[PDB]
Amino acid sequence: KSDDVNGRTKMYKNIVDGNHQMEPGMPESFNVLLKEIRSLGINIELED
Amino acid sequence: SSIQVKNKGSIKLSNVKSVVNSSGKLVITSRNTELKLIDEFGRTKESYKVPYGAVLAKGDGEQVAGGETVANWDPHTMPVITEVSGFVRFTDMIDGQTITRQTDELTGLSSLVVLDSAERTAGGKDLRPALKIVDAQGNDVLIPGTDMPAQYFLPGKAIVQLEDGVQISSGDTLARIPQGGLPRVADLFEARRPKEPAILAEISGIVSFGKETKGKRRLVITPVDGSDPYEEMIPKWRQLNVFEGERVERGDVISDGPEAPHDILRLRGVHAVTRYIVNEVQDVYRLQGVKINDKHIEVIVRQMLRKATIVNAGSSDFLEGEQVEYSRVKIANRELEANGKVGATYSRDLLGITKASLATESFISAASFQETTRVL
Amino acid sequence: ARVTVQDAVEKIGNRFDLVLVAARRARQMQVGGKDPLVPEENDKTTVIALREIEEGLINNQILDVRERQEQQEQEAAEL
Amino acid sequence: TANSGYLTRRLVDVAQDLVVTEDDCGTHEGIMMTPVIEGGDVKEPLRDRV
Amino acid sequence: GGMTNLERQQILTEEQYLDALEEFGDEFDAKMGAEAIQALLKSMDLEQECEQLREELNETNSETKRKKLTKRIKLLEAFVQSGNKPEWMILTVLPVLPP
DNA sequence: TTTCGTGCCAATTT
DNA sequence: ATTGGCACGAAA
Repeated sequence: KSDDVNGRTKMYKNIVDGNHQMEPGMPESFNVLLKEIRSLGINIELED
Repeated sequence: SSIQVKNKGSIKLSNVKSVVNSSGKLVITSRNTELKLIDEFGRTKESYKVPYGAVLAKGDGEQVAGGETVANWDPHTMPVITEVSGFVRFTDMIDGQTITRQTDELTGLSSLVVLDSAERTAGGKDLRPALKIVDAQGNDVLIPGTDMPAQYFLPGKAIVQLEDGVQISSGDTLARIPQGGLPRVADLFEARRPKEPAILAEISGIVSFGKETKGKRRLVITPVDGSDPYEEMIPKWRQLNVFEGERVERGDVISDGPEAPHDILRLRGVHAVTRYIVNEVQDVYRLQGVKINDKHIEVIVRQMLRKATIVNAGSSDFLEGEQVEYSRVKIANRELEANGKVGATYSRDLLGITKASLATESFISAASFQETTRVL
Repeated sequence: ARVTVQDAVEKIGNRFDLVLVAARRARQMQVGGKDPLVPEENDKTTVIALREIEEGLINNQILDVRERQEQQEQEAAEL
Repeated sequence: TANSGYLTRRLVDVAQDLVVTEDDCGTHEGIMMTPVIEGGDVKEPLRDRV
Repeated sequence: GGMTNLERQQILTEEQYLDALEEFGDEFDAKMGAEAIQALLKSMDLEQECEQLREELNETNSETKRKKLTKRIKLLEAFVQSGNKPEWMILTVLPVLPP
């Protein structure tokens, strides 16, 4: 509903098709936070 | 002023060291005595605290009716009454060095007044005035049930009532010593120490004074079978309530005032501190008619008690004095106990909600709460 | 319609597992070609699934058994 | 209002991760529950505490 | 410090540095700025520091000094166990955010 | 040479 | 404004 770019489109397409299911995905604000923290000289990353 | 019972029931005394005086009544020589009203069914309905040196009209187990005075005492005056009956002799009692002579202008009934170390001369600084109870033969009368001789010391600002050579009995006063809301809940949950904390005892045994006015006063506790050389630093500017002639327990106060939850946790355990916190929070919430179950306060207290401090390394990798998670210590100890080894020993720590929430294992949550720069 | 779900909760035993089971059945009836086991009365798949659960016709074990039977039948008829 | 909000936010933060994750732990420890008596008045009976 | 009587972390002033140069010459090295701090961090050995601090901790008896030594030992151990290096706290390359 | 107090700084406030 | 940690200064 807020900030998953692919999830919004997939949910809208599924709703128009009568399939009430979602693929959650990853919020974009978390990626923005990761980039901002990396810009401070700190190595933060997701693993596995 | 005095305890006024409301209903009819039996009287019970808890932690009572009382003796019969000359007049036939009962006087309490124990600080932590509690008076309870238990009916025939066995359920307590009324509870009260009896101060040191109070006269009880009735005894333990006697039947009393409502609207009756069961105990009486002088609030402003602290009695220093004795237990044995005999003549009083003044030992280490010198005028002009430890005491003074002041005569009442109007009443005319007065005697020597014991001075304090902050006013008396230096020569009397090392001298402890005392009153000794003897018999007609001059020998020291040993207190029944004990072996040490019966002598009582006198602190400063003590007004001696009876002069030397006057016969006294049990219960007679030797000297007189003159004396909420949302922020409350916030302070309770943050475990903030009060401005004037209550001074407690760390170890049991007999108690005694030490070097006087060495910056601040000192206290010494000699256990019966413990570590004698233990000592404590206590300022003398606060009204003290310790009895140098009486044995004190670690669950006893020295001065008076609000008690810090950290001291309660350290000296009495987890149950005492959680009960104190729950009772205080419920007392605050009950005056407004709010009904809240105790489960929530209990889980909050549990979340506050999430840290432990190692007291010896033992077989584990934990160092001497690092603060760690309680659950990790429990897991390590239960793992080592199955290997035949010996686990480490720990002491629980109390943290405020703000401080406990900043010490979690996850740094994402801590950075989300507050103080992002330091946590990161 | 539906105003309460207490009977379905009593049948399943847990409110959190009831949601998952009902969602599974409703997705079977909606995306898939399954037909309801109760006479539908202008109801949606969620309410139909809840009514089926209340009657005792649908639970997690029944769904697992039906899925295993369908998979076995498909694998047998593939040849 | 602001103080109440700050207090409730701190309370949420300190206990957000506590979830019932087991059916029984097998412990024997507990707390003693007695009615709340202050002076000569009982403010909380034993029934509402247990 | 070299053969002179200057320690490894003594703070000098401009006149003091000029006098040291005119007396001792090039027998000592003195720097200012972040380069000096990076040089100090780069030439520090962690294992020897940890062991010396542990010896000083277990030998002497005190309260505040004991806590300070424990804190420094904890920081040194945190640096040692992880893959970080002390000189990485001085920036040489600066990241740039996406536009 | 250790130990407690006082001044300063950093954190917080729907 | 209020609270708590940290460096500093005076005293045992």
